Amino acid sequence: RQVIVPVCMPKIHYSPLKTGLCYDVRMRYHAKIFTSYFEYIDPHPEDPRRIYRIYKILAENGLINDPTLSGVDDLGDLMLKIPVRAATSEEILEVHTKEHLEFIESTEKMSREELLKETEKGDSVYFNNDSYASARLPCGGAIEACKAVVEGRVKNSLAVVRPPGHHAEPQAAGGFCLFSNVAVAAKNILKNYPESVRRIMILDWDIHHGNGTQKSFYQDDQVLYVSLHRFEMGKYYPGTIQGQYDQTGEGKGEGFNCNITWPVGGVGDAEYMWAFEQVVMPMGREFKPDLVIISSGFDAADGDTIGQCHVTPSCYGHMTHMLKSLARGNLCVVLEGGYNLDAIARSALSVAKVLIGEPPDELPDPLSDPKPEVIEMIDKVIRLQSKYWNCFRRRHANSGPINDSIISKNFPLQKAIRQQQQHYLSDEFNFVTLPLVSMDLPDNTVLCTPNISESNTIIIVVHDTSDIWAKRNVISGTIDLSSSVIIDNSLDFIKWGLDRKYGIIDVNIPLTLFEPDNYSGMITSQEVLIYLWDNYIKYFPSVAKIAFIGIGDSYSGIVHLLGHRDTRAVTKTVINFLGDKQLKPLVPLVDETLSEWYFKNSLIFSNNSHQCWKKPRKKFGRVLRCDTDGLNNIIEERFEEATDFILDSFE
Amino acid sequence: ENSLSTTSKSKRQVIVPVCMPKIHYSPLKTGLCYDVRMRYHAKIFTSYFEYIDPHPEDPRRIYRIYKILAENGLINDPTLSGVDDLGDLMLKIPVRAATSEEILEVHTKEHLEFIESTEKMSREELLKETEKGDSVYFNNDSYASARLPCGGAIEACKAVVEGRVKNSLAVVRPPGHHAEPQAAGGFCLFSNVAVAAKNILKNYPESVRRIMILDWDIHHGNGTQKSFYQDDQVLYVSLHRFEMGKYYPGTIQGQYDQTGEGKGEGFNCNITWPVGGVGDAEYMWAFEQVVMPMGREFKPDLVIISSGFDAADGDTIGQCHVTPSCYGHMTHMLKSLARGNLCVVLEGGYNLDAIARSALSVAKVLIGEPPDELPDPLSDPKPEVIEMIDKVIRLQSKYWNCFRRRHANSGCNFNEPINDSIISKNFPLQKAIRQQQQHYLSDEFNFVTLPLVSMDLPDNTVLCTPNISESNTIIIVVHDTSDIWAKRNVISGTIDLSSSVIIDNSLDFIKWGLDRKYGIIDVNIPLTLFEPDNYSGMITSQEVLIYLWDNYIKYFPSVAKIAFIGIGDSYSGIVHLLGHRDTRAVTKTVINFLGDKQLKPLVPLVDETLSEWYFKNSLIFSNNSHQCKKFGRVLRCDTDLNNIIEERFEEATDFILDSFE
Amino acid sequence: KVYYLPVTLTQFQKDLSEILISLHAKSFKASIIPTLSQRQLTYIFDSNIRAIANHPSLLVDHYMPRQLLRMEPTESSIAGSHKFQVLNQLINSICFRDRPNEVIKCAIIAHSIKELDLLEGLILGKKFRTKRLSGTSLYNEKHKFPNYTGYSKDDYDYSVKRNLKKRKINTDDWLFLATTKHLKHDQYLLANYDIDMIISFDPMLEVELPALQVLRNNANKDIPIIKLLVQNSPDHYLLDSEIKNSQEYEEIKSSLLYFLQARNAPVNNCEIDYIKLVKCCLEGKDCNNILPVLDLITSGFWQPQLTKLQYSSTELPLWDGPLDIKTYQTELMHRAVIRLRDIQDEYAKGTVPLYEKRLNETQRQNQLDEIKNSVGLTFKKKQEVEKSINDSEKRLKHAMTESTKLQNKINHLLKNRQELENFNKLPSNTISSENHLEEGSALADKLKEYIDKNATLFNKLKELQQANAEKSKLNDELRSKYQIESSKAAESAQTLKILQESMKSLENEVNGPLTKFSTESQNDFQSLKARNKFLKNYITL
Ligand SMILES: [Zn+2]
Ligand SMILES: [Zn+2]
Repeated sequence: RQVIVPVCMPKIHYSPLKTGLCYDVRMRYHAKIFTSYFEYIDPHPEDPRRIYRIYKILAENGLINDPTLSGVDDLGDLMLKIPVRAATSEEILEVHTKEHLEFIESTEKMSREELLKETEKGDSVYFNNDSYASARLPCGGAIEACKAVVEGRVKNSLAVVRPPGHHAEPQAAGGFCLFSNVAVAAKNILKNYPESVRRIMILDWDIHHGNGTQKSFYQDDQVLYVSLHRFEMGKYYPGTIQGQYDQTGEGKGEGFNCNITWPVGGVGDAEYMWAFEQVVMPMGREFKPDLVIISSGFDAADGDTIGQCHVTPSCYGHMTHMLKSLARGNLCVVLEGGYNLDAIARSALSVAKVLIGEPPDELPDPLSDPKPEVIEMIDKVIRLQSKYWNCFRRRHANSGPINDSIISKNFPLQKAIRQQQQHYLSDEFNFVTLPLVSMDLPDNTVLCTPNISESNTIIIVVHDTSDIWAKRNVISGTIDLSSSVIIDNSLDFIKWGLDRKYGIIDVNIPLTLFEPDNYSGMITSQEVLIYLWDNYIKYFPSVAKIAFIGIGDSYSGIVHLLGHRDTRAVTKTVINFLGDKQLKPLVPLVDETLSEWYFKNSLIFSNNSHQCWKKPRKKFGRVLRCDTDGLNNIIEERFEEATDFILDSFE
Repeated sequence: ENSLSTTSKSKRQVIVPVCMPKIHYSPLKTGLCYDVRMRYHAKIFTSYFEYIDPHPEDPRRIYRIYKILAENGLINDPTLSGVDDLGDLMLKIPVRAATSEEILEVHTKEHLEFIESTEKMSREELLKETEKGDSVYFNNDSYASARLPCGGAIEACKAVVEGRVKNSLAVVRPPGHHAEPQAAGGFCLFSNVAVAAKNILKNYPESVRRIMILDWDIHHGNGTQKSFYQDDQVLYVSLHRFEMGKYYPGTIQGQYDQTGEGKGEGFNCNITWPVGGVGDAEYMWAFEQVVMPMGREFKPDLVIISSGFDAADGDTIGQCHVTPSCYGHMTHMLKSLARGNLCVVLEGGYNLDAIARSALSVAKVLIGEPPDELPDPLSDPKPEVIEMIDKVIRLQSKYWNCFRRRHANSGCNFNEPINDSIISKNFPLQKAIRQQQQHYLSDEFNFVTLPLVSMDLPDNTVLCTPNISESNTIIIVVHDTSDIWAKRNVISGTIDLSSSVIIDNSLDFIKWGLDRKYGIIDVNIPLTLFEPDNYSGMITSQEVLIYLWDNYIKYFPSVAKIAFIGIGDSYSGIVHLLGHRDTRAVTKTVINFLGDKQLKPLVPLVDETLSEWYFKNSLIFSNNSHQCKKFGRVLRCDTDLNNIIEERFEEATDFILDSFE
Repeated sequence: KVYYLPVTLTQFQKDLSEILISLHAKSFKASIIPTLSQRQLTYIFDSNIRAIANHPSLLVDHYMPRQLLRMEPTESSIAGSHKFQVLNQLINSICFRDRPNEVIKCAIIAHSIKELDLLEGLILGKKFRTKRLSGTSLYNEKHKFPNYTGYSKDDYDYSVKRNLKKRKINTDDWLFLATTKHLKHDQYLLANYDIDMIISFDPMLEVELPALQVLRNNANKDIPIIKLLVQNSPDHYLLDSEIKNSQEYEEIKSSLLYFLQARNAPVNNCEIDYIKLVKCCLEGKDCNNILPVLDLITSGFWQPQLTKLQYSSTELPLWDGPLDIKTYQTELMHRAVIRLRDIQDEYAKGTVPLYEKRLNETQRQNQLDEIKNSVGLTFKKKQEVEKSINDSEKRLKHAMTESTKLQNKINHLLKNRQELENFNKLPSNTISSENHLEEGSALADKLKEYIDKNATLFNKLKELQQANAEKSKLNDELRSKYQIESSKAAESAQTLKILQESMKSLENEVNGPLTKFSTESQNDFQSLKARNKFLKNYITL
């Protein structure tokens, strides 16, 4: 009977409430004027229809109770209407100058030809007679949505609003924008509530760059701006030096600006997840904000012909989930861009579902392994941001010019590797040194199987020096050489050829130190191979079915032996694992049926990230494109097909 | 006011008729398992009146947790007894006793017979069976109270899978992650999580085939790992202290390289904190870097959390500093992982206030709140944690795919063991450099080897001039492997052999000493070798130097004027020699090129004038960007590693020659 | 080889059969001792008894809507019948057996399409490769039984062999489904797919069949047959007449009379092991774990009796009158409905004692725990007062030494007074000595105070020790009483759990496919569709 704990009401603040939604049908009249027929077949840079589509996709899923698709007040049970109102001149003058306002006020009252002149002069903008009030409405809408979020009337808010505002600069407008929205809202909050909101975090994931908002808060330390976009300095809009990755603030607000540039288009989900999990979240947790604003934009979704990316609507949900985790829950999503209505509809639906309380769905492919450019880009970004922040020092080994006179006192190491190599070969296969006399070269340049003068089949393996994998100690900086491995790459072919009783000859060819391309190496390769053919191979009595295998470089020697001699009477196959180097061309002198013969019996395996396919001509001989990178991986993958081609070439 | 102002007076037309919202998460409630019969199992106070400090596994735990909920309005049960009409935020799930089939799915019949027989033993029999097992107590009323947790866990997980709740909290005792399939141990009687998981996998093979079990309790989940070792349908991730024999349980099965077996290889993962005292930073780091990519790659259909709050702040058994916001953050991430399915079973916790607050935070996050803020986001995790996490990522890259080409491990294939045979294409680099050095030194000045018989070390470690026992003067270079200067590619890890620049700094001294007709002895202790995984460069160097001083050098007839030169951290091996033996009889000086490494604290064990003699007769060069009496005459060299060697060479050899006179 | 597994009824099927007996007893008694006739009456009697024996959801004269079948868990499905529980145990034993590489195939034979649909709904998601040899399948998957242009103008195409290292191959045992009707209408259905074991869900398969003779001929080893046997039923009698070593109406009547007589048969068996049994069956030996029961020995049974519930007190009208088909349906419907209301009310009244038992348990646990706390505190306080009694003993010793010294000085100075008094010549020694005696008396009073305080402290210690010695006995007594009550508490909890199960069973029966009228008769997802890899964990190819 003893009532130990009397009943009470729950003590929470998040989710007894509803989600604020901001939308109005008066935001659909700022539109272009017809100039040429080309507008009918182009994505229409910023079109009104976007807005209503988003609204409709919500109504069809029950998150809104609206049968006739018009602005009502009884929005159901899961959301809450936030009414809009045109912003006063003071809220606008908080960011812009006083001549911009006069410019738009003049725009309000012009004639038709003057409007055309204005659209033609400006940096990719378009005006219209109804571009004053329809420009004032977004700022007031954003202000009211963020106000509602701060004063605790709702949990988090979403504002379907146009025209966008992350392109307009303080001086003048540019980029189909008229007034900046996010900057105006942030400044009026930070001046209105100096007790609860003292730091704000703006995030931009539209594929263009937000020069306007960045310039607004370039010299301020109360607003942290992070942006992800495509740079491509010359051509991709806006194409200036501000969007570059090295601009990290100026003045009292240094270190409070972050840019993340994709070096090439076509990035998908894995790149964004990697960038968010590696850069945005620790910086956000360290900055410790009190309100997170998102300048959303869906011109990077899968199925867009301007961004040309492949981001699926589940990555948006995952990012929204993390950003909801960041602050105490306050989150306002404003909407800026988009070019293909269906993709932005799906993406907006996903973001709305995650805002209501759902967990995000699963990605369609968790095995993607992002492009090699993005990883180097992210490392370069982490360097500067480690100079300025703290969550990037001591964890990525950063902590905040070799010589040119000591090159004569240098540990060789090349010979070293080969030396080691030779030893074990001998001690298990009894190889023999083959002398290339009248040539000054290291003695162990070519080793052959004992009694090579009696075998029918011969496999000639020409390769450069084997690779090295070096472990980088994580506590402080430099490479640790005492725990490195040597990836021998021409061992499996030797073993496979010795388990089927074939003659084996192995040729090593060094790399020229301090050279971009191993030019002298190619010359040494051609000389050694030509000599080895001229003085030894023509004289073995019992000979048939010779097969070459060139690993990496030093395949130029093989191609030169093919060209400057006639050897198709006995040899039957050439195989070359390029890796990443440039292709070697054939130059025939003896005949051209030799060139066609070379195109027929040949195999060349290259990386996926090679310079080509950005279709090679027949003077290279049937190149093929792997699905992985690196020498080791492509060898371990296509060793089977290579050895099958070899075995099929014989009887 | 405005002019946009749609002025049309007509009735609009329906376009999208009203429908029920197509949402599958939070129109629902959260399940909560609780029953008053679980407070029956208790110890038997036997020795004397130890009532002052009770046993850490206490019934009140459940109560306290429950009570906290009733104080935050999440439950409207006033009398604190399990009722049905909890409230609007939760939904009570009935607890039933588990049958013999479900409990024999993983355990063996002998265990069932043992427990069901101890149900009705005498008093002294219970005392003996308590003192015999490894930290397990039995009591006359222990059968039903042990059958109840498995049934509760199965019922909660079934409610999750069928879709009657969103997630679930199973406030449940006794714990269940230390019981092996054939014997009890560690306050556990029947392994709850394994029984639950196997019954879900058997009775639902159309919505559940892969399950992810995460164990963030600070001890190791022995039983729950052993049950799913040979299985590839259950991925078991665990975070714990290891400490190899001191912490409980202290067995090899908890090491970080027990990465599966059979066809269940790569479906088990341990993350071991080396030293106790971790906090929020280490957990957030290990969760962002390891757990979440592996989870997203595995694609599970159900996520079970074998939670336990004995690592929270203010505790005594765990000794950590985890705060109630870290648990919320981890719960948030794990909610993100699957499509929302989540069961939280309670295992640990032995300080009522900490477990109360932590459980309150976890329940708040489960209900729908977002997590709170961390006390300090500038914490800079300890170095050993970073090194251990890197070592873990290496192995898990050899199995999983999300840990190579993003952490620069796509260069080599770690499935082949780094060896000297022709079985594997991989070979260690140290042996090659040492062989080249041996070749050069031998063919040039007849440098023989010195055998360290009865040790596990490569033969060509110590090289020496011939007839070293008749050399009236000996130089001893305890050097270290060189440092390279090349551009390490960041996608694969392979270095470019055309632009590498390596200098053998430890050779100039060997050349200089030969002209003076002094015997030379070169040592080369590598740095952890990547091969044994327990190698210590400090301990090994210490062993080699104690060996060389006790066995060989201490009996040479014509010995006089032995100097010492040290490069890199290996110089420490020199220090530990002089601080543990009286070596001042023949030794004259000691030189060190410390580079950027920190100083070496010399501590003696025999006398105390050793500190004075070491201060008088030492030279220790150091970096100019270092800024940092018993350390022995630190000098701030001008230039800078190799720079201070090439520049201060003349001063070092001049001082050595002067000291030799 | 033929085999038999004893299977019995469940409480739900027992009650439903009692309802049917109530509806059918009078005309049957009249017989033995377009409305209808006794022929169709006995026919419907036998058919409905068998239908109730096979998962009472078949009692309705309808078909399952073919959508809810793949939308209900295995627990709620097999909670109805016991045959389904036994068959599910058998299938689970055959699927998780210890395997090299064996692709052993099995066949399952039903009697009609209803039971076949129920089976295919039960065994849909499991790890098998199944083929329904009867028309109108349910989610047909296409398991087929056994029996790179790189350049222009070139031709290499190594793609094919490539896929021969990429395609994953199944290793799931084959399992086919069939009905005895379509099995007898046609032939050669089993001689094609070489099978090993047939599980006959029907117990009257008539073992000598053409479509089975061809199989016994073509096969190599001997094939075992497993018939599920109802322990007492109108088919077990005939099946026993076969186990050893016109007229169908009389056999029907004798079977039903035996069923009525043996309705209340006391003894049924248990303890069937499955792993050794499936091993014996697969290897082809005589299995001995199967039980040899084979029969049960022969006014007073014409009265239906349901299961007695605590405070229920209901009755049955026995329907001593004529009938008609629609009247039959409506009568059975309202009888099931009134029994449903009674069992609902029965559940909703046992809630009250559970509440009080829980409350008393909570209060008793809290009392025990408070008692333990008090014990600890009292022992701590006594441990504290120990060192104080020791120091008090020290002070008492000190005071006693002072006492002895003072009395010695008293005796000395008193003897000196005795000297100086006789022939006085009076010095001041007697004055000084008297002063010293006064000092001695003063410090004697002081020591007396101190020894009194010591004795008080000693008595306080002893009293506190007594209190701590009583508290433990109190705790032990409370523990004993707690256990004594805990026994019955657990009993009542288990009983009400079982009652909840039975109530849920009857509710789900009358909720879905339901008797012919609607007189009484999605979120939240109770019908197992929390969709995370359900449709895609169907094979969908
Ligand atoms: Zn854009
Ligand atoms: Zn624990």
